[PDB]
Amino acid sequence: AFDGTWKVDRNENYEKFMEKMGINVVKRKLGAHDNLKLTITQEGNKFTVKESSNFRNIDVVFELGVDFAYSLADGTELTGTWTMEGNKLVGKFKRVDNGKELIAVREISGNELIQTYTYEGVEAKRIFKKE
Ligand SMILES: CCCCCCCCCCCCCCCC(=O)O
Repeated sequence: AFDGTWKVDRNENYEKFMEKMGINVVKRKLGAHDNLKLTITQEGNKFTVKESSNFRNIDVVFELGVDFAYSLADGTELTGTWTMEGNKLVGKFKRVDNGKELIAVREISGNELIQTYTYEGVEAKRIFKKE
């Protein structure tokens, strides 16, 4: 369902979310203008995500329900899993530093991939368009 190449289109509440994550002024400004492009490839229960942005070009591989580690562009480490719940991909992660939970949702909406993030009562969204 998620295969393809998606480029960020719009953001809602994103700088606010980053602030709450405690990310510094500069990195927040840069983060908000990262030109994030995701190429997603699903092969059974295995997904490979090519994360391409102004920060880095990283390949992320994970299997549904198997815990993995991921580091954010500013170096903060998370551990968690992605699971399929019906048509959405639900990501439940914990910050390695303070043990607080980060929930991420990926859902498609005809031509658009919406990624919604929640942390400590703050919700933000990133919207991507199919290439
Ligand atoms: C400079 C820091 C940027 C701020 C980043 C905001 C938080 C993004 C959280 C993404 C968590 C899930 C990503 C896991 C990898 C994947 O499945 O694509």
